[PDB]
Amino acid sequence: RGHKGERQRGTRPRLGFEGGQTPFYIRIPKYGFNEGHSFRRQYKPLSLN
Amino acid sequence: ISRKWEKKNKIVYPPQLPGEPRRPAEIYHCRRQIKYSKDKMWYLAKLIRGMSIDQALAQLEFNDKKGAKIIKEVLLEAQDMAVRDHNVEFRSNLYIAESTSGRGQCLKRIRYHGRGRFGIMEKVYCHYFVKLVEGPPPPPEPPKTAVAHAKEYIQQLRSRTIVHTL
Amino acid sequence: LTYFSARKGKRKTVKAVIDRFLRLHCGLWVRRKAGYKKKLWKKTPARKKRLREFVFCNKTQSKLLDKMTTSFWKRRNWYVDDPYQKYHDRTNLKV
Amino acid sequence: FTPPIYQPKFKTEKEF
Amino acid sequence: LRNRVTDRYFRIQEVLKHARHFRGRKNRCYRLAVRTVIRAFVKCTKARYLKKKNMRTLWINRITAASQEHGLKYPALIGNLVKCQVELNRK
Amino acid sequence: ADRMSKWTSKRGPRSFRGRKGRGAKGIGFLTSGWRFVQIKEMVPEFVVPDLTGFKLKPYVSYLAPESEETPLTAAQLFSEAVAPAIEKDFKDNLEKYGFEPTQEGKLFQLYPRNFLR
Amino acid sequence: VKKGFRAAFRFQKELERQRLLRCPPP
Amino acid sequence: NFKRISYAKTKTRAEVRGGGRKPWPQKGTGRARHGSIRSPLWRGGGVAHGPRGPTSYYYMLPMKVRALGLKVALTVKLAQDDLHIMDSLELPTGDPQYLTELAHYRRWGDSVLLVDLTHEEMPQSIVEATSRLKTFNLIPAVGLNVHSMLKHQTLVLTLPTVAFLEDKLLWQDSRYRPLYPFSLPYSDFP
Amino acid sequence: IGIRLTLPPPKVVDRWNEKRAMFGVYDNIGILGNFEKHPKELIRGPIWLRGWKGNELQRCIRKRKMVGSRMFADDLHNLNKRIRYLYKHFNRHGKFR
Amino acid sequence: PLHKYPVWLWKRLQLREGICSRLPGHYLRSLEEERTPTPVHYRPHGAKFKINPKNGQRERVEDVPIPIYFPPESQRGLWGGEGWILGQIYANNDKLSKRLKKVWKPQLFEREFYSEILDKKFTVTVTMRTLDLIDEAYGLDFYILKTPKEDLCSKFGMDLKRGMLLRLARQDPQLHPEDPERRAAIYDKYKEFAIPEEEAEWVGLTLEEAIEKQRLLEEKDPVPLFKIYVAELIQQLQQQALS
Amino acid sequence: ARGNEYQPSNIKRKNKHGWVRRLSTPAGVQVILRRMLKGRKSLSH
RNA sequence: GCUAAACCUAGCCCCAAACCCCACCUUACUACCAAACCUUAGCCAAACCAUUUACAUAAAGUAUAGGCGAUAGAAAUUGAUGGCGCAAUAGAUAUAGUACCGCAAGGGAAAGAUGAAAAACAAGCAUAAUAUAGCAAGGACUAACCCCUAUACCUUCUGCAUAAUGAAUUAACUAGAAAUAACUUUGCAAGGAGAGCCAAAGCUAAGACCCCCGAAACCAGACGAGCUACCUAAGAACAGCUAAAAGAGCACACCCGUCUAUGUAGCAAAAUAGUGGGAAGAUUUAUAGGUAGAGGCGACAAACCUACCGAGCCUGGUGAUAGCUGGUUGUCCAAGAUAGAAUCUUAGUUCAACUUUAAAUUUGCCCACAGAACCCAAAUCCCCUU
RNA sequence: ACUGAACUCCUCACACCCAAUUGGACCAAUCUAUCACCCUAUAGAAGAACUAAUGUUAGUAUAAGUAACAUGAAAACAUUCU
RNA sequence: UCUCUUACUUUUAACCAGUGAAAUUGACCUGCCCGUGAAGAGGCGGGCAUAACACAGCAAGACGAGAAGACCCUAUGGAGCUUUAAUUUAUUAAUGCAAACACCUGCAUUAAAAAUUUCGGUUGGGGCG
Ligand SMILES: Nc1nc2c(ncn2[C@@H]2O[C@H](COP(=O)(O)OP(=O)(O)OP(=O)(O)O)[C@@H](O)[C@H]2O)c(=O)[nH]1
Ligand SMILES: [Mg+2]
Ligand SMILES: [Mg+2]
Ligand SMILES: [Mg+2]
Ligand SMILES: [Mg+2]
Ligand SMILES: [Mg+2]
Ligand SMILES: [Mg+2]
Ligand SMILES: [Mg+2]
Ligand SMILES: [Mg+2]
Ligand SMILES: [Mg+2]
Ligand SMILES: [Mg+2]
Ligand SMILES: [Mg+2]
Ligand SMILES: [Mg+2]
Ligand SMILES: [Mg+2]
Ligand SMILES: [Mg+2]
Ligand SMILES: [Mg+2]
Ligand SMILES: [Mg+2]
Ligand SMILES: [Mg+2]
Ligand SMILES: [Mg+2]
Ligand SMILES: [Mg+2]
Ligand SMILES: [Mg+2]
Ligand SMILES: [Mg+2]
Ligand SMILES: [Mg+2]
Ligand SMILES: [Mg+2]
Ligand SMILES: [Mg+2]
Ligand SMILES: [Mg+2]
Ligand SMILES: [Mg+2]
Ligand SMILES: [Mg+2]
Ligand SMILES: [Mg+2]
Ligand SMILES: [Mg+2]
Ligand SMILES: [Mg+2]
Ligand SMILES: [Mg+2]
Ligand SMILES: [Mg+2]
Ligand SMILES: [Mg+2]
Ligand SMILES: [Mg+2]
Repeated sequence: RGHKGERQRGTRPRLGFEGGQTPFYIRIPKYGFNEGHSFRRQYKPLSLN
Repeated sequence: ISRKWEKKNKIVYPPQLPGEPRRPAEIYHCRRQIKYSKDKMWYLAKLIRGMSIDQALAQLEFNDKKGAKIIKEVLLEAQDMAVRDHNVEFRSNLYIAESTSGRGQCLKRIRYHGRGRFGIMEKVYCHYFVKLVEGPPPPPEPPKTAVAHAKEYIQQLRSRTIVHTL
Repeated sequence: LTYFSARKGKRKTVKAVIDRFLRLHCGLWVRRKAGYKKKLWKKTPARKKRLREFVFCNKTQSKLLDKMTTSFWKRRNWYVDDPYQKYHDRTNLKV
Repeated sequence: FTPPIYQPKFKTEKEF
Repeated sequence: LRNRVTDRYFRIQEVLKHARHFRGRKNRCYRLAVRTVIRAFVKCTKARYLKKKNMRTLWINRITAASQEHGLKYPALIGNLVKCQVELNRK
Repeated sequence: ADRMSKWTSKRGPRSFRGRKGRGAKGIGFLTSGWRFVQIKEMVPEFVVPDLTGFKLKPYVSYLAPESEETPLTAAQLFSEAVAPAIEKDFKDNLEKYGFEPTQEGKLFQLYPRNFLR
Repeated sequence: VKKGFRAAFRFQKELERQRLLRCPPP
Repeated sequence: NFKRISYAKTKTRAEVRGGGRKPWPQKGTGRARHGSIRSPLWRGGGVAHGPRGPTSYYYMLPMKVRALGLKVALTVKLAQDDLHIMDSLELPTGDPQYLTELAHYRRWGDSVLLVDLTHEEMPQSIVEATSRLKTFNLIPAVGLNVHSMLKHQTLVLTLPTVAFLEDKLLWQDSRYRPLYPFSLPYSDFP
Repeated sequence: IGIRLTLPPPKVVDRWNEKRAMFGVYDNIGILGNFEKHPKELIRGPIWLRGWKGNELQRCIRKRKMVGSRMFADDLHNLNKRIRYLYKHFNRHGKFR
Repeated sequence: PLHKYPVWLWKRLQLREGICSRLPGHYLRSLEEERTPTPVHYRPHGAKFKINPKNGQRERVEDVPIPIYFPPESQRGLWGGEGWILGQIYANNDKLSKRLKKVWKPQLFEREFYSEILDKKFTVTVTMRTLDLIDEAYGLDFYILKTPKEDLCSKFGMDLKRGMLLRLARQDPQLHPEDPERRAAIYDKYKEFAIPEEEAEWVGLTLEEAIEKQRLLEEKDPVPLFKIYVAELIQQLQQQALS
Repeated sequence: ARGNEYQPSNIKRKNKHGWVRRLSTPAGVQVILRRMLKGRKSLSH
């Protein structure tokens, strides 16, 4: 478990935390990549092969 | 707890052949749970180790320690049982081969101290053991004389070998 | 994140990741460049063009996003006219 | 100040 | 107490048997015996170098004694034997 | 500080000790000046019978035959006390046979019981 | 008491060995 | 293992009775710091990492894997000459001594697992004989399993049981993906 | 002295008592019975973990969900506390993230 | 261990056991049945489905009632299902601000109401909602007889309901004595609410009150065994005489 | 100087920790209920 | 050979099934006199904190909510015969909610072992004190010591015999719980799976992976004014002398506690001896009652509120939290040590760098010429051969 | 010249000397399946291993037979005396 | 009190007899000088010394034993207090507008009273950053 510190104490920060620096997964702007994904229609492909 | 000392009187040896030295008698006696520190009892035990029964009784009769009276009673009981049951011909022909003091079962009490604190008093009890062997007391180990002691030195010199070689 | 939800005992998804990143089924994560909508009046055309692009993520960043999102977001989606359908798979990749 | 602590009494009022 | 150790007696004895000849509580108390037993074994291991070192020193001293009894000095004796191709060692 | 020992009249201060009793049933009341007025009717009167000529004894000879216990029941008592009269009068208003509509008016009311033992 | 048989058997063997060493048979 | 449900459980420091107050202040007492008389370090305290509640060990191997295991067991018995095929389990008498003597004479193992097609049609003679025997166990065809086949030295099968097992085990080979549980109706599955 | 001075009473195990002899029978009830019964239906035990497995937190959640209403007062309080503590442990403590 | 039944079914089990079992069926059914009260402090959703503007999808919507606290004073009056709202607010109506405990209380008025069926004038602490409901029902008697228990939400209101229903069921001449025409007119006007007296007796009774009523109904000083044995012996003797 | 804070008096004892006072308020009734649930021999002082 | 050692069953744990005479609310256990219902909060997480933060299967961790962040999170729809438990420091706290502790709430133990019949080897010591010199042993030796070699252990450290921490010692108990994606091993295979889910060799199953003790604290509900602060009712005490009607003087009882000495685990968790202030008053004091903790009371000393009050005590949330301290238990082998950046951040953490493991294929290092700036040295980089 | 290492050679044998971390081969004891039947084997499991937490409980040491404690005198044990 | 301390009595004390704790304690076969060293050594290097043990004193050392001392610093630890620190007015007191025909309720505004929470970092001892 290492020597002292949060990692040995078992209390290191949450995943995605960067020690107080604005995390990577939050400094990227929000974009509608997955907007309405649950409402987009999906069709299984059926190749002629 | 252990009570082997009492059993030690119940060992029966096989009959001795006529051409065999007479086996000296041996009597194991003890008193259990004496209200006396085993450390204090040990001094009396050591005092009477190796002495004749009569000499030990005389020494204990004029000793101021409380354990002296208890040891005298134990020795008198040992003498009585030795004569009655262990076929010891003469009362005085007995010497204390072994005499030791053993720790007994003790009780814990509280001693109140000054500031609401306390200590654990121990109501100390001790056992006392004696073996009486028939026959005159063994002679005291004579101090080694210069002759024998230089003999030992010369033997040590002769025992030397050429170490760490063929 | 929540490694075990209190109601289902399942692993939860950091919806902040879903709101920001697109996962190609191959394993690549796509993102917009930070500041692509900020103070464009003081940015050169080359800088604006660089910012307006869709950019892949590092190996470690992709691993972080995969940990932060659950398996539902890592499935095959046969959407009707997905602009990223071609990009969902890798071709001629050697190691 | 810290108050003194008393142990349980049975430990000391045990008897044969 | 699903699983309890039952061999601790023998685990202790394995160490205490090596400490039975020590002094003081080191031969009875395991907490103390184990430390000394480890030190005893480490010394035993490191002493194989010193045994060889002292044997050569002892041999050199004895050879010097004899060569002085014959009026020679150990360096002269050893060097001249080597030059004579007498490959006798110090032991 | 003694919570376990029973609470008696020997424990509290003078007022407590005076007030609490030992279960002895009261005999009267207290008037002005703490003068106790004893009511004669409140004193239980021991109705001791004349034992002269009585043949029974505290013990019974072991020679007596053994019998089967048959605890008395309301039905058995009715059969043994009322049934004969009822039959004799029917073959030929229940107060005639013994029944009383209400215990009120009786010195020894059966319920609520108003007599000792 | 500790459930098990192997430690007890080993201890019995050690006791037997010590008893034999203390009072070897004729 | 899959049936196993260990009922072992221990009380954690939270579930142990009492242990709410701090045994003594942090400082000044001269004793080790403590927060409750029921922490794992204390005598009578909770168990830090002990068995927790009734735990299940349930897991399912693929039905193809389980059928393959049954097949492998049958092949092993046949190859090792512990598999005996019978026309029927009918016995001349329901006396267990007869069955034991027959097995001993035919050099069957100390343990025999007899299998019949269905529970209802099993002959009364063999039923009576095997009801009083410990090492001779009679089971229906549906009850055949690797564990019992291995535990019993010899395996006795009737011809109908052989046909039934062949059909059932081979059906696993050459079957589609399950569109839905096979308990549900299928075009060709009884 | 943590060693017993006498051999423990001999432990005789009957390997051919009915339970051991018939152990495992009908484990193939499904594949050998037209799949009418799933083998997990042969499992006898607590209702909330019949044919289901999970870590302690999942087990506690399932117990509360399925028999929480029928639990005793203090047992249910202990289960709620255990669920809270297990949530905290599994979601905030550990070597990895 | 585990209780055989869920703890929340213990009340129903206790209803099915004991004097509650002996309670009349209609009253037990009235207790068991529970209907959601009419919305008062919240606007119900128009339909069961809605097109949420965020994603333009048809989503189900449910009407979750606001918990209402009814202080004991309400049981002595007629509040039209209105009560205290014990909730919380965000200072300045922005969630990023502080959260404060807020109690909304109805405006209570003292008003006098005349009951035609009871021919009595009652002074009652009342709410404007109750007045509006009375106006809609076209009178206090109509309001009482129409409003169900849940919507009425008042022990005094339910007692008034029981009184009116008993009056109707008995056709009591005590309603405007020496005026049979007027009494008949009133009874005809409120005819539609008439129910059997055996049922009207138990309208609006709490569980404890119903238990007390049943206990008083079924309490009988035990018949002396003298009478029973006399009857049995007379019957047996009659049988013997016949045979 | 300290330690003897207890100056016994049965009147105060009963008026402060008696059965009547414990039943006087709902809280004390719950005190007695807790003692009964725990099985205390002495429910009230 | 003493102390002692052991033992097997008292019981308990998890499931299943099944729904369980008299006295006594007054001072309880005393024979008998004219009035309930009303949002939990807080810790904690967000690395602070202020909005916020969990209390059958599948859909699905999806739609949604959210300082849109920590996290929270549906619904439509689907249909659903016991112990690889403990066995007296364990298992219930339990032999018992007893003893004992506290005014009260409340806290809360320990331990027993023969027989068919009782009408039969730890430590510590002693046997046996001790011989120059030395981490107490090792090499040895004929020989215990003598001779030569040897700076206890753990933890924390750049570095500890260190005169840095812990440890008297024996026995017992006492501390790594798990998803994601990987890897290995099977099964089947463009399909896998016992509905749902995944699939551009996948899929199913298994194996393997994440500790213990400790705060001051916060909130909720109880219990406390038999101590003490103040007050209420109705009581009591104040010798003697002087002065006369005194918040007067000297000085007993009484109250207090100026100074000194003793005591400092004490006689005492605040005392003793002497000395001293008041001692008819705003005095001292017995009895009962009252004020209760985001409160009381206070001639304000932040005094007192049951010996530890800048905010009581008990229980509960609670196994609070702790980037801090300490601890983290079988054998053996192998690889294995520091470029930096950001951070309410420098006692920490994320990334990078270094390191480990497994796999793929192909150049890696060393390095000959040639080559790398004008302004205004050592060397380095690149680099075929080798 | 000689002395001088765990450097090197020599006879034999070789995985057998780095903190954190990481890989691997084994394994004490317990229970379960099946063996075994003077103590075991192949597997499955887990409250699975203590020279250390001013660790908890119990025992006994050290300080230490130390600090500390106590009974006015004689006597006929009637009594008297200080 | 002291120059300047002395004499005696009691207690304590020491010995004999009974009873019998506490902090403390890694193991100890527990020396001095110089040097060395995590920087002031009984334990390491070079010298010196050195039979074995009790008993009574002493307090120079064992950086002596007692409270994870006193003092200082740190913690995205607390808590008490003050405020023109931030956020509020849930609560009371006022008014105003509604509702009803002064009281009650709802909504506003102003105060009093409080409540929650915080008090960044690197540098600077004789400053005024
Ligand atoms: N799993 C489990 N089975 C139990 C438990 N108690 C009893 N049984 C089972 O109950 C069954 C019947 O017990 P018996 O004593 O033979 O009969 P019984 O007295 O009629 O049984 P019950 O009606 O259960 O009281 C047996 O199979 C027992 O093993 C229990 O606590 N758990
Ligand atoms: Mg550490
Ligand atoms: Mg005291
Ligand atoms: Mg608790
Ligand atoms: Mg326990
Ligand atoms: Mg007083
Ligand atoms: Mg926080
Ligand atoms: Mg126990
Ligand atoms: Mg010993
Ligand atoms: Mg040290
Ligand atoms: Mg330190
Ligand atoms: Mg120490
Ligand atoms: Mg008072
Ligand atoms: Mg006077
Ligand atoms: Mg005066
Ligand atoms: Mg005052
Ligand atoms: Mg001041
Ligand atoms: Mg001050
Ligand atoms: Mg206090
Ligand atoms: Mg913690
Ligand atoms: Mg290496
Ligand atoms: Mg910042
Ligand atoms: Mg050499
Ligand atoms: Mg080498
Ligand atoms: Mg363990
Ligand atoms: Mg140990
Ligand atoms: Mg320890
Ligand atoms: Mg001693
Ligand atoms: Mg001394
Ligand atoms: Mg003394
Ligand atoms: Mg003495
Ligand atoms: Mg020095
Ligand atoms: Mg001395
Ligand atoms: Mg030292
Ligand atoms: Mg400190």
